[PDB]
Amino acid sequence: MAFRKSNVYLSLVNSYIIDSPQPSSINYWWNMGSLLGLCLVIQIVTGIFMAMHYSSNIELAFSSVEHIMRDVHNGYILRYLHANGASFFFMVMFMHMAKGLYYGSYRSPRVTLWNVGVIIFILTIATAFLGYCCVYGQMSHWGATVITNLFSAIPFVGNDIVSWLWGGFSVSNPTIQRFFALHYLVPFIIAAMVIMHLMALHIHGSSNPLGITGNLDRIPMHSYFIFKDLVTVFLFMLILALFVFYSPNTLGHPDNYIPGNPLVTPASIVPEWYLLPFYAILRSIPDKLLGVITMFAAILVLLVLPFTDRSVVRGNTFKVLSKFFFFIFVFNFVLLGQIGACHVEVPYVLMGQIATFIYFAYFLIIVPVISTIENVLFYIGRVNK
Amino acid sequence: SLYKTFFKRNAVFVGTIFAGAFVFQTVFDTAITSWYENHNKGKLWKDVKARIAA
Amino acid sequence: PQSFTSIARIGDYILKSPVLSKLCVPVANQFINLAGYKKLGLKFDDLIAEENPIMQTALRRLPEDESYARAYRIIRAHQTELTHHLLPRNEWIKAQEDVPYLLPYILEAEAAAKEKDELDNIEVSK
Amino acid sequence: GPPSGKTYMGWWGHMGGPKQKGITSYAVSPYAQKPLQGIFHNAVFNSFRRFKSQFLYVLIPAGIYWYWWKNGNEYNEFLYSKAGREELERVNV
Amino acid sequence: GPPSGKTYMGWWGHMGGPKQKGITSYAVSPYAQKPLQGIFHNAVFNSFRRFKSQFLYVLIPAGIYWYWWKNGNEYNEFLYSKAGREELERVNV
Amino acid sequence: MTAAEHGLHAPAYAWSHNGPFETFDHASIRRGYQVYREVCAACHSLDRVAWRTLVGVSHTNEEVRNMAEEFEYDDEPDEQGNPKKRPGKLSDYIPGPYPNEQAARAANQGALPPDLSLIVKARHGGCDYIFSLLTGYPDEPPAGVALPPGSNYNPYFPGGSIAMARVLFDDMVEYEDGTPATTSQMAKDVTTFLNWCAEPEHDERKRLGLKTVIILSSLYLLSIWVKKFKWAGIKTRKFVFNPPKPRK
Amino acid sequence: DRVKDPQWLIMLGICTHLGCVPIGEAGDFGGWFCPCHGSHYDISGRIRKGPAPLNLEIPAYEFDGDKVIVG
Ligand SMILES: CCCCCCCCCCCCCCCCCC(=O)OC[C@H](COP(=O)(O)OCCN)OC(=O)CCCCCCCCCCCCC
Ligand code: HEC
Ligand code: HEC
Ligand code: HEC
Ligand SMILES: COc1c(O)c(C)c(C/C=C(\C)CC/C=C(\C)CC/C=C(/C)CC/C=C(\C)CC/C=C(\C)CCC=C(C)C)c(O)c1OC
Ligand SMILES: CCCCCCCCCCCCCCC(=O)O[C@H](COC(=O)CCCCCCCCCCCC)COP(=O)(O)O
Ligand SMILES: CCCCCCCCCCCCCCCCCC(=O)O[C@H](COC(=O)CCCCCC)COP(=O)(O)OCCN
Ligand SMILES: CCCCCCCCCCCCCC(=O)O[C@H](COC(=O)CCCCCCCCCCC)COP(=O)(O)O
Ligand code: FES
Repeated sequence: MAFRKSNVYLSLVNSYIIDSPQPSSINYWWNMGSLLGLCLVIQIVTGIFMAMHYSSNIELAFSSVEHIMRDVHNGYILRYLHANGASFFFMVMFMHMAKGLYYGSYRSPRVTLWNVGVIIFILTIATAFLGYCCVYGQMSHWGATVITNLFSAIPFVGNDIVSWLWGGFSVSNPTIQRFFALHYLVPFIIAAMVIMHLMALHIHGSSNPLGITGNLDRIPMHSYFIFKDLVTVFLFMLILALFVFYSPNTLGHPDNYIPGNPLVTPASIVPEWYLLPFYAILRSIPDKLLGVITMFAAILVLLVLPFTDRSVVRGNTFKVLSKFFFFIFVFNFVLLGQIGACHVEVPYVLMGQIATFIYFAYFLIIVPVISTIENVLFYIGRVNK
Repeated sequence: SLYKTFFKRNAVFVGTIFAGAFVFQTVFDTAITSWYENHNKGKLWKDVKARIAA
Repeated sequence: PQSFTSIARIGDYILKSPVLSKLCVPVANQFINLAGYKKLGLKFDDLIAEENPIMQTALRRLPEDESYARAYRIIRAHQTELTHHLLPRNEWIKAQEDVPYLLPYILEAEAAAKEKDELDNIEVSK
Repeated sequence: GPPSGKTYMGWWGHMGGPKQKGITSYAVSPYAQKPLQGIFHNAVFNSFRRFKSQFLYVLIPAGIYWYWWKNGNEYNEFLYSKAGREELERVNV
Repeated sequence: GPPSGKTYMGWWGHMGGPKQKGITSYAVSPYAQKPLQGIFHNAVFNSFRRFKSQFLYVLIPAGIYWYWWKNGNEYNEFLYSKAGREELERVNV
Repeated sequence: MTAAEHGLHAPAYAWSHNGPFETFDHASIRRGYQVYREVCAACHSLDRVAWRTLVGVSHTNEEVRNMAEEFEYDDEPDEQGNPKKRPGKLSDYIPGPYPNEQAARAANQGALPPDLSLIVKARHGGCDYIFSLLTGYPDEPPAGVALPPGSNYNPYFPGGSIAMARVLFDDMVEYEDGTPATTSQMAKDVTTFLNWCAEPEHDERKRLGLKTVIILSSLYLLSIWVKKFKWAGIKTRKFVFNPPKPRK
Repeated sequence: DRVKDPQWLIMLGICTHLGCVPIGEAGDFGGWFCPCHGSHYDISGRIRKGPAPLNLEIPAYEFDGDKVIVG
C-alpha cells in the first residue's frame, strides 16, 4: 500500500486530515472546528513568545506587560494578537457550540463528543480567566477577588478553600504567581482534550445540515475541505488583523490599564466581554451559594441536552418552531451578556431573572415540548385516517 | 506549451514562487512606506526637523 | 427518542376525533409545506434519523426497490443542498407521494422490542 | 490490533450505507469547466431566495429582544433622572 | 478505519507465529500453589550459578579501566608534586 | 447611576490621528511635551517613558540629552559606599516630581495625582475625555451643588467633583514655533503628547496594518477562487436514476 | 459588642456595600463618610444613612500592654 497508509505516524495524518470521509453537503458552519484549532495554535505560540518576557510578581506584572508593549520588538503585535485572539477564540467557540445546538450534533451516537466539548468549554473559560488575572490591572485584581469570594460561599469548608486558592489572605503575590503557573499549564490539558475530542468525532464522522445519513455520498478531506478551511482561515486572519492593527483596545475594558490597587474599588467591576452572560446568571440569583450553583448549572445544563431533545429527526433544519425558539435562545444569550454589562439597577434585576429563566426553560421545558409537538405535527400532516 | 514548460517541473515552479515573493516583499515594503509617508506629508518627524531649522 | 407507538397513539387520537382533526390538520399540513423537505426532493420517512438499532432493523426490513429509491432521494438531497439551490417545481415531492412507507416496519420493530423488554422483566403468576 | 465496536461510518469500500443500484454519476473535469460562471445572477437572485425563506425566524426574535432592551433602557434613564426620582424612591424601597 | 501494513505481531487469536500442534500446557492455580518456596537454596545456589557464568565479562573491563584510571591518577598526583616538577615542565611544553 | 455620577459624555473631536491612515502630528507632540514640562510636570509623574523614545520622535539627539542632563539620578556608590548622584542620560526614565506616594498626598490635599503614561488609554473616551476634562471647568458650578472645600467642578469627571485645579489659562507658556498658545491649543497638544506616551507604536502599527490587510484581502480572494476551482467537479455533478429490474 | 475597650475604636476598612474608603474626620455624624454613595458612618462604625446593608466589621485584636496585637 501507499506510504501514507503503511507508516505508523502518517496513518493518523491520513485518517484524520487526508482521507477522512466527510459528508459532501456540509456548509461553512462545519469549519469552525478547524478555525478553533488554528486559533488555539495562535494563542499558544503568542503565549510562549510573550511569556519569555513576563515576570509574574505582583509588583512586576503590569510593568512587565508594559515592557512587552514598549521595549520588546513587535511586542504590541504579540499582546494584541493574544488578547484579541482570545476574544475571537471565544467568539468562534460560541458559533461552534451554536452549530452544535442547531444541527443536532449532540444527539446519539455523538453524546461522548458533546460531553468532551463541554469539558473543553469549561477548561477554556478557566484558562481565559487565569490569563486575564495575570495582567494584574484593576479589573484583573477585583475580578479575581469577586470570583474567589464566590468560592467562599461553600458551606463549612469554603473559607479554607479560599485561603488555599489565594495562598494568603487576599489576592497577593502567591495568587498571581500560581495563576500564571496554572495559566501556562491548562492549555496543554485543553490540547489533550482536543485530541480526545477528535477521537470521539472520528469514530462516527461528522453530521450534515440535513439530519439524514451521509454514508452514501462521501468526499475525502484532501483538497476539498482543505481548501474550504483555507478560505475561512484567510477570512479569520483578515478580521483578526483588522481588530489587532486598527482598533486593538475595543474589546477590552479601559480600566485594565490602571495598575492593580487593592484599596480603590472601581465604579463598575465587569469581566471581559464573553463571561458576561454567566456573570449575569450568577448576579440574578439573590444568594451566594445558589448563585455559584446556578452558574455551574448553566454549563451542566448543556450536558442534560441530548436526553431532552425528543425530536425524531436530527437537527432544526426542517422544523419551524424549533428554529424560531433557537433564535429566541441565541438573542436571549446576547441579552444576558448585555444585562450583565449593566449595573444592579431597576429594571435590570427583573430582566436578568426573566432572562435566566428563559435560558433554563429553553434547555429544560421548551425543547422537549416543542419537539413532541413537532413530531405529532409531522405525523398527522401526512397520515390520513 | 509556450508557458507550460515554465510550469511543468515543480522545481522551477516553486523557484518562480520564491523569486517572485522576494521581489514582492522588497517592492511592496518600499511602495507602502512611500505611500504612507506621502499621505501624511507635514506630520512626520523629518518634516518638522526640516521646518524647525534652528 | 419519541418511541413511535406513542406518537402513533397521539396522532390516531387526534385523527379519530372530528373536532381536533378539523382544528389542527390544516395547521399540520401548513407546518409540513413550511418545513420545506419536499423542496429538496425528500419524503418524511427519508428524514427520520437512522442511527439507533431499531430503525436500523426497520431499514433492513425494507424491500429492495424502495431502498434504492430512498438512496437516490438522499443523494439528490445532498447534491441540491451542496449547490445551495432547490429542485425545480416539477421535481418536488407532491402531497400524494409523501406516503408513510417506512412507518409499519418501524412500528413492528417497536412492538417487537417492547415485547422483548416486557418478557425480559416478567414476574410469575404464583 | 484489537477489534472495536460497531460504528456508523466505515471506510472507503465498506462505508455502511444501504446497497445502491442503477444510480449513475456524471462529472466533468474542472480544467474544462469554467469556475465562477454562477456568481452574477446567482449572488442576486439566489441570495434573495436564501434571505426570503430564512430571515423572519431571525428578525422576529431580534425585534422582540431589541424592543424589550430599548424599553428597559428608556425606563432606566427615566427613573435615574430628576423627573422620576420619587418613583425611584418607591420602587427601590 | 483504514488498513495498515504487515506487522510482526498480531493480537490474541491471530498473533502470527507458526502453527503449532501437539504441545500441551499444564499450570496450577496460585491459590493452591505456595509462593516463595524457592527463595532458600535458590538465592544461594542459583545466584552463584548466575554469577559464575556471567561475572567475568564485567570484571575484566572493570579491571582494565580501573587499573588505567588508577595509573593515570597516580601519574597526575606525581607530576603535580615537588618531585616531578621538571617532568611537568618538559611535558607541559 | 444618574448622569452626574457617570459623568457627561465627551464628544467626538476630529483629531488629526483618527482614521486608519493618519499618523500623529509630531510638531504637536513636541509642543505637547513643552506644555507637559512647564505645566503638568510639577505634579504628574511620567514613569514609563524613557528618554530614548523621544529621540527621533519629538526631539533630536542633543535636545533629549541636554534635557536629561538637567536631572539627577542615583549613581552606583563610590569606593567608600557613600551614595552619590549623577546627571541623567538617554537610558533613564522621566522622573516624577514626588519621591513617594505620601509626599504626593501631602502636597495635593490627600488626592493622588495619577501617572500619565497610560492615562489616555485607561479612560473611556480617551483623547476626547482628556481634552474635555482640561477645557471643561465652568467659571462657577451649577446652582445647588455643594462642593467639598478644596475640590473643583467640571461635568466630565465622574461625580462632578474633581480635586484638580483649572491649570490651563491663556498664554501661560510660550511656544518655540510661535503658535498662539491658548487653552484649547495647549490642551490639544498635551492630549496628543499623552496619546504618544501611551501608544508609541501607533505609526508603525498602522503601516503594518496596511500591509497585513492588503496581503490578507488578496489571499482571501485568491483562496475563494481556488475553492471555487477545486470544487467545480463536485458542484456540477449530476445524478440520474433509472430504477433497476425487480426480478433480481 | 463592637469594642473590647470603649477608649479605642479599631475597625476594618472593607465597606459592606462596595469596599470603599471613608474619609477620616468627615461627614455629618462626627464619624466617617463614604464618598462613593454617602454611607454615613457614626463614631462607632455603623451604617445610618446610605445603601450599606450592615455595620463595619471589627478585626480581632487583643491587648498586650503598651500595644495591641491585631489578628
Ligand atoms: C453557554 C452555551 C453557549 C451557547 C451559545 C449561544 C449562541 C451564542 C451566539 C453565537 C451566534 C452563532 C449563531 C449561529 C446559528 C447557527 C448557525 C445556523 O443555524 O445557520 C443556518 C441557518 C439555517 O440554515 P439551514 O441549514 O436551515 O438551511 C436550509 C437549506 N434548505 O441560517 C439562518 O437561519 C441565518 C443565520 C444567521 C446567522 C446570524 C448570526 C447572529 C449572531 C447574533 C449576534 C447578535 C449581535 C447583535
Ligand atoms: C505561556 C503560554 C500561554 C498560553 C498557552 C495561553 N496564554 Fe493567555 N496569556 C499568557 C500570558 C503570559 C498572558 C499575560 C500577558 C498579557 O495579557 O499580554 C496571557 C493573557 C491572556 C489573556 C488576557 C489578555 C489581556 O491582556 O487582557 C487572555 C484573555 C488569555 N490569555 C486567554 C488565553 C486563552 C483563551 C488561551 C488558550 C486556550 C491562552 N490564553 C493561552 C500566556 C499564555
Ligand atoms: C461543547 C461543544 C463543543 C465544544 C465546546 C467544542 N466542540 Fe468541537 N465539536 C463539537 C461537536 C458537537 C462537533 C460535531 C459537529 C457535528 O455535529 O457534526 C464538533 C466537531 C469538531 C471538529 C470537527 C470539525 C467540525 O466542525 O465538526 C473539530 C475539528 C472540533 N470539533 C474541534 C474543536 C476544538 C478545537 C474545540 C476547542 C478547542 C472544540 N471543538 C470545542 C462540539 C464542541
Ligand atoms: C494642581 C496640581 C496639578 C497640576 C498642576 C496638574 N494636575 Fe492633573 N491632576 C491633579 C490631581 C490631584 C489629579 C487627580 C485628582 C482626582 O483624582 O480627583 C489630577 C488628575 C489628572 C488627570 C486625570 C483625572 C482623572 O479623573 O482621571 C489628568 C488627565 C490630568 N490630571 C492631566 C493633567 C495635565 C495634562 C496637566 C498639565 C497640563 C495636569 N494634569 C497638571 C493635579 C494636578
Ligand atoms: C471532521 O473533519 C475534520 C477533521 O477530521 C480534522 C482532524 C480536522 C482538523 C483538526 C485540527 C487541525 C485541530 C488540531 C489541533 C491540535 C492537535 C492542537 C495542537 C496544538 C498545538 C499548538 C501543538 C503544540 C505545539 C507546540 C506548543 C510547539 C510550539 C513551540 C514553539 C513555538 C517553540 C518556540 C521556541 C523556539 C526556541 C523556536 C478538521 O478541521 C476537520 O474538519 C474539516
Ligand atoms: C495545526 C494548525 C491547523 C490550522 C488549520 C488550517 C487548515 C487549512 C490548512 C491549509 C493547508 C493547505 C495545504 C494544501 C496543499 O498542500 O495542497 C497541495 C498543493 O496545493 C498547493 O500548492 C496550495 C498552494 C499553497 C497554499 C499555501 C497555504 C499556506 C497558508 C496556510 C495558513 C494556515 C496555516 C496538494 O494539492 P493537490 O492534491 O490539489 O495537487
Ligand atoms: C498525542 C498525539 C500527539 C501527536 C502525535 C500523533 C500525530 C503524529 C503526526 C506526525 C506527522 C509527522 C511524522 C512524519 C514522519 C514520517 C517519517 C517516518 O515515519 O519514517 C520512519 C522513520 O522515522 C524516523 O526515523 C523518525 C521519525 C520521528 C518523527 C518526528 C516528528 C520509517 O517508517 P517505516 O518503518 O514505515 O519505513 C520503512 C522503510 N520502507
Ligand atoms: C504562528 C501562528 C501565527 C498566525 C498569525 C495569524 C494572525 C494574523 C495576523 C498576523 C500578523 C503577524 C505577522 C505580521 O505582523 O506581518 C506583517 C505583514 O503582514 C502579513 O504579511 C501577515 C500575513 C499573514 C499570512 C499568514 C501565513 C500563514 C503562516 C503560518 C505560520 C508559518 C508585518 O510584515 P513585515 O514585518 O514588514 O515583513
Ligand atoms: S461603599 Fe458605596 S455606599 Fe458604602
